[PDB]
Amino acid sequence: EVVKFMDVYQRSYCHPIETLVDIFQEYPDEIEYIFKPSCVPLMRCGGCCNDEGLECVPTEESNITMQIMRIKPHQGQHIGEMSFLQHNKCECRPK
Amino acid sequence: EVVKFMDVYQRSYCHPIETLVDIFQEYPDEIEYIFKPSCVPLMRCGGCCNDEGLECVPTEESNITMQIMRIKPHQGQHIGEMSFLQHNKCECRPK
Ligand SMILES: *[C@@H]1O[C@H](CO[C@@H]2O[C@@H](C)[C@@H](O)[C@@H](O)[C@@H]2O)[C@@H](O[C@@H]2O[C@H](CO)[C@@H](O[C@@H]3O[C@H](CO[C@H]4O[C@H](CO)[C@@H](O)[C@H](O)[C@@H]4O)[C@@H](O)[C@H](O[C@H]4O[C@H](CO)[C@@H](O)[C@H](O)[C@@H]4O)[C@@H]3O)[C@H](O)[C@H]2NC(C)=O)[C@H](O)[C@H]1NC(C)=O
Ligand SMILES: *[C@@H]1O[C@H](CO[C@@H]2O[C@@H](C)[C@@H](O)[C@@H](O)[C@@H]2O)[C@@H](O[C@@H]2O[C@H](CO)[C@@H](O[C@@H]3O[C@H](CO[C@H]4O[C@H](CO)[C@@H](O)[C@H](O)[C@@H]4O)[C@@H](O)[C@H](O[C@H]4O[C@H](CO)[C@@H](O)[C@H](O)[C@@H]4O)[C@@H]3O)[C@H](O)[C@H]2NC(C)=O)[C@H](O)[C@H]1NC(C)=O
Repeated sequence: EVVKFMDVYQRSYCHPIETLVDIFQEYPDEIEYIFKPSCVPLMRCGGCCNDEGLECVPTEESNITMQIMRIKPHQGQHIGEMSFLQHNKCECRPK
Repeated sequence: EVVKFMDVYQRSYCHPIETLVDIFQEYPDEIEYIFKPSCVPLMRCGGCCNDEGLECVPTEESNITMQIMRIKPHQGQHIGEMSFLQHNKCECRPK
């Protein structure tokens, strides 16, 4: 029934969380294509540091490549590869 | 190396995602205690519907109870149980 404190505390603490990002936020200069899916799951830092002096920030990043469908209205659809930034490691660091 | 389209498409599609929420957003009337952890992991609907006419919304919800530390500055700390709303099922429904 009840989630124990140690489990809550660990699961909430700053780390990379699977985060759903709109592709246009990552590719805001795209003006020719619609994408499917319109969002992608990326690991990005989040959670809490329990210290107003610290913020959760990435300390290691990398790209992940995904197949995404690009649609040109009434002209066709194609699968292409697009890379997105992910966070591999996060830490609570002084603001 | 490359995440295949079917995998991207399924993982991004509307469903409950573990989401880190500040406890004061859920308990905005709290004026006496600091909480540790300051945020909690809750399943909440998110992701995409790939249709401008649809939005991802919860269709079934429940509470989850977690042990959270409440701190009264310089007067002590105690573990208490606090419930949070989670989303069990999500669907893409007409806006
Ligand atoms: C993740 O992958 C990125 C490449 O991804 C591919 O290409 C993109 C466009 C998509 O198609 C994707 O689907 C592909 O898989 C890769 O990007 C590289 O990022 C670095 C920065 O981290 C860029 O170097 C810096 O460029 C800027 C200027 O940026 C503009 O101009 C360049 C052309 O020169 C373009 O290529 C850019 O995209 C922008 O249009 C410079 O200002 C900067 O110099 C300054 O910063 C460095 C420190 O980083 C200092 O040492 C310098 O002295 C300056 O202070 C860099 O030169 C690089 O251009 C970019 N490449 C490409 C092809 O876009 C990224 O690195 C990958 N990340 C990881 C973690 O692997
Ligand atoms: C999840 O758990 C909730 C209870 O959680 C516990 O209590 C809270 C405060 C924390 O301490 C937590 O850690 C505990 O574990 C449970 O909450 C219940 O929610 C329902 C609504 O879903 C409430 O009923 C509605 O009340 C409102 C008025 O709300 C205020 O007044 C009441 C006092 O009457 C308080 O109890 C509230 O908290 C607010 O201060 C009414 O307007 C409403 O009537 C209208 O809506 C219904 C349809 O829902 C119609 O049929 C009516 O005719 C009206 O149109 C309801 O009466 C209930 O008060 C609240 N209980 C408590 C103890 O707060 C929640 O239901 C749980 N969720 C699930 C999915 O299980």
